[PDB]
Amino acid sequence: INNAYNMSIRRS
Amino acid sequence: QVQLQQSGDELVKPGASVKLSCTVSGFNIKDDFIHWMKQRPEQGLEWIGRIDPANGYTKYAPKFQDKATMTADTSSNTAYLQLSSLASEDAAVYYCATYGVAYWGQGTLVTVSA
Amino acid sequence: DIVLTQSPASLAVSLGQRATISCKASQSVDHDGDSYMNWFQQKPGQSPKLLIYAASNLESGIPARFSGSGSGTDFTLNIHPVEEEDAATYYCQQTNEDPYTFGGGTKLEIK
Repeated sequence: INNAYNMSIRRS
Repeated sequence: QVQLQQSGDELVKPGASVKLSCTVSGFNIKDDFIHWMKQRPEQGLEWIGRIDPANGYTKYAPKFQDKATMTADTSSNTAYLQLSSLASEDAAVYYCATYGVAYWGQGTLVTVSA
Repeated sequence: DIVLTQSPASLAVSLGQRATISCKASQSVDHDGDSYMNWFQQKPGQSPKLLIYAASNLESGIPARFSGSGSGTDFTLNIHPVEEEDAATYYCQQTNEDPYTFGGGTKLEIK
């Protein structure tokens, strides 16, 4: 399930 | 569940500094960046930078490196944006955002005149 | 910086028809199989509202009339059928590399 916390920014 | 409540509109004098706030409810700000965006009147959006409230680490867009200072208080779940040496091009609506960039504050208008 | 160029800057569409907005990036906004392109809607006096993230994912609360596609450097927002409440300015945004950048906006009007 897609989620904007995970995927609306690139995290490293 | 998440709301960002920004501080009230401010008219500031050239040369002065101002500090805006962004109080977050429904979300522990230790758990994500808070981002700040600028929108000049009738213009487009610019990203100013982000702060990681857990450790205070910040990353600014280069054009705001000397203009903006971001801080955060994890106990009050509040983030602050300080703008220095105000000039007319600093007049804008400033937004905070978090949960990636999914949830935004209602904006704070800064106008600059004297 | 990654420069985002949105097309068209002004778009007039009839109710019921399909609106398409394009965002071209000067460099890739992909990393390891994910595209970091967002689309926002903004009405006057209101905060930008996230529509689509990671190029094609529909944000909670947004109807499926909105859809996103593309990868790499070329991305597209489609709205259909267009309804009165879609009149707004739309922005693309990339969040792959710093500084994050926005396109210059597309104003959607009803014809």
